[PDB]
Amino acid sequence: QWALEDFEIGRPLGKGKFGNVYLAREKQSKFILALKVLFKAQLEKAGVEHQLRREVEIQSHLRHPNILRLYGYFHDATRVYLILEYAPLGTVYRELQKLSKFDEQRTATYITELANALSYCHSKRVIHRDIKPENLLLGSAGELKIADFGWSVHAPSSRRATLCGTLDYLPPEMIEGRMHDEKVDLWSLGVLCYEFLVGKPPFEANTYQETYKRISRVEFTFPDFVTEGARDLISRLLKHNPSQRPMLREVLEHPWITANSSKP
Ligand SMILES: Nc1ncnc2c1ncn2[C@@H]1O[C@H](COP(=O)(O)OP(=O)(O)OP(=O)(O)O)[C@@H](O)[C@H]1O
Ligand SMILES: O=C(O)c1cc(-c2cccc(Br)c2)nc2ccccc12
Ligand SMILES: [Mg+2]
Repeated sequence: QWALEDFEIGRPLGKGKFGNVYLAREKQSKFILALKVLFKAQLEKAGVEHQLRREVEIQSHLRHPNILRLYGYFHDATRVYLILEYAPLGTVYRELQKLSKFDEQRTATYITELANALSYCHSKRVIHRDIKPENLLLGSAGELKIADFGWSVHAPSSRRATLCGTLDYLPPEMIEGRMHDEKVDLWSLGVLCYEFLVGKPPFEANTYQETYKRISRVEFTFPDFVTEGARDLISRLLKHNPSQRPMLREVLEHPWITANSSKP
């Protein structure tokens, strides 16, 4: 249905592991979008051609405002292109670099948006598994938008791919290879909530190795400026036992969320 010759390419919007993402416009309609280009060679070598295929299948069938739209795809002899909705305010990663840390209002708001989009996903039994500030995009109204469904799967699940990124967001059961379900996303939600208020994820280290330890032991400590209500929500999400983590309603109605989150 599509080829490259229908789009005017522009500035690179960003980069991740397998190829750049580019601002682009559809010549006929004048639609602005983001084009995610992946090189086939690299997807063959790293053994992740399936991840990309699911990325496309899961994501195309998802309609919620706090989730990035995939409108389609096409491929060349050497490259795969995904036609994405374009997030003009960039990433939550960049915002965190500018501002160092977020206030409780911004945090509780982002968390709210997150939980909602996760509620939606978990209602179709879909787990994201890669909730990272680099994949949380900001739309024109400043609203959060989950991107990157490369790692997303149908729950429950086991890991059949060597996660070779930072483990900062991953809970114990997923690094330990052990099975897992939608509870994985609630652990990630607490790491984010920590990182937003503190700036840095709560198990950061100069090695993957120590990061593993700290995760499996659940060793985090809060700076003095984190308030009781924030501490309670974070402590409630970062439990080793996935069964003991709350439901997404319990997040949404948590006192600290309701008092700081700015709903529509
Ligand atoms: N729709 C978009 N709007 C603006 N910027 C984007 C958009 N999509 C991606 N980017 C930029 O491109 C970067 C990498 O994109 P993305 O996470 O989709 O690719 P990836 O991590 O390499 O994919 P995957 O983890 O599925 O293999 C993002 O972190 C962001 O900075
Ligand atoms: O050579 C191919 O035909 C090929 C095709 C695709 C492909 C084609 C259409 C949609 C998607 Br998602 C992926 N992915 C690859 C990923 C890795 C290597 C090759 C491929
Ligand atoms: Mg990414």
